[PDB]
Amino acid sequence: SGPVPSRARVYTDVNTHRPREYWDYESHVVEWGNQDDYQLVRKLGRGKYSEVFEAINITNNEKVVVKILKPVKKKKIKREIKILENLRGGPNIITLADIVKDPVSRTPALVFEHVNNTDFKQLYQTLTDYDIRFYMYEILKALDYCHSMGIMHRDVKPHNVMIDHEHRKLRLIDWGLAEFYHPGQEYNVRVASRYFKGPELLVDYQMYDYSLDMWSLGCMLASMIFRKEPFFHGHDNYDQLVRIAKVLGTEDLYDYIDKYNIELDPRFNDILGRHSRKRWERFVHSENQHLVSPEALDFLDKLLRYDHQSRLTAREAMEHPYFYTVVKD
Ligand SMILES: O=C(O)[C@@H]1O[C@@H](O[C@H]2[C@H](O)[C@@H](NS(=O)(=O)O)[C@@H](O[C@H]3[C@H](O)[C@@H](OS(=O)(=O)O)[C@H](O[C@H]4[C@H](O)[C@@H](NS(=O)(=O)O)[C@@H](O[C@H]5[C@H](O)[C@@H](OS(=O)(=O)O)[C@H](O)O[C@H]5C(=O)O)O[C@@H]4COS(=O)(=O)O)O[C@H]3C(=O)O)O[C@@H]2COS(=O)(=O)O)[C@H](OS(=O)(=O)O)[C@@H](O)[C@@H]1O
Ligand SMILES: O=C(O)c1cccnc1
Repeated sequence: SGPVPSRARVYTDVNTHRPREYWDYESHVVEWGNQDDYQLVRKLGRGKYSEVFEAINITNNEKVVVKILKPVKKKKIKREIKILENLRGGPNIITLADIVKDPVSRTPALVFEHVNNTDFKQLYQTLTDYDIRFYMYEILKALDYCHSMGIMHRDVKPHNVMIDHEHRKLRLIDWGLAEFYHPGQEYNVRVASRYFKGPELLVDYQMYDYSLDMWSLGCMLASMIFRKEPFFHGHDNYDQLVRIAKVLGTEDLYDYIDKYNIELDPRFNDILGRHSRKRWERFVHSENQHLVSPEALDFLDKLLRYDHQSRLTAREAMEHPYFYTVVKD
């Protein structure tokens, strides 16, 4: 009767072995810093849930970024704080330096280590082959770390990667959609940005895991090596699945639906069509061919798979031959 369950194949039980305090973010007691330490310099942007400012720590003259959380569903604030505290110090994870109560909004303001207000979307269509491999490896360090800590990011996309290209440093940011992975839990499918949403989300399969982030990463990789922004260019969440099926084929999609006993939304019957998988060479052309190698195509092929259980994990991805040419350390 209805969809059958799924588990992560790695890091399945990390939260079950933790003290309740690790993952029970609703019970977390925020420790507050001194709002007087920070002076706002200029507004950088405004999300659905926050406003972000360049700021200065007056106590040491060091630049920081301040993210003032909007009203929001209040539970989501403690979730982001606890995740950021749990991950602090991990490889390529943005560092939460402080949490203060903003005097004007009267809401929490997260103070982050300074990063150059340059996100990966500004650079990722201009990198050399070597730099694509280098920065993909850096992103994978962050994803394996958070997955190993029981956390899925759920919003991997170029705007959530901050890059200091002069210093060859990268940080994975915006943990406001991240969640703790609990085996057998059903999650909200209204996560990730349209072009980066995994098939599990698009077919309304709720028992997903860390492997969602590996699909999103694959969408970023495909966009970079093929110079196609985005790779899967859906006009809405339904057409998004059709765009995927035009590349990966409908037979493997129906096999995925069949395996997890998913009831596909009947609105797909008139739009999905019948498609065969395309060989990845179809996307290679004179402008992108210097970014494509057998290793890049084999790696991408193992990320962009309908069945979330079949995708490479972050650690398996770091083992791939695509990264043999990247200098380690
Ligand atoms: O100039 C640019 O830089 C732009 O870059 C790319 O767009 C990025 C946005 O700039 C960025 N905005 S943010 O202010 O920095 O955060 C961010 O967009 C996300 C925002 O939340 C929002 O974008 S907005 O322009 O600020 O309005 C938009 O949110 C969508 C949700 O994704 C969508 N969720 S769903 O799962 O598809 O259903 C839905 O939310 C509705 C839903 O019912 C409920 O939300 S929930 O959280 O899923 O539960 C809730 O009820 O709210 C609903 C709602 O608000 O409508 O729709 C909203 C609204 O979207 S829309 O109607 O304006 O289309 O998209 C978010 C997102 O992550 O996409 O990030 C994007 C992407 O960054 S990137 O992938 O790195 O590029 C764009 O460039 S490109 O994508 O064309 O290549 C472009 O907009 C621009 O070029
Ligand atoms: O995590 C965030 O939302 C963030 C972190 C650093 C810079 N800007 C945003």
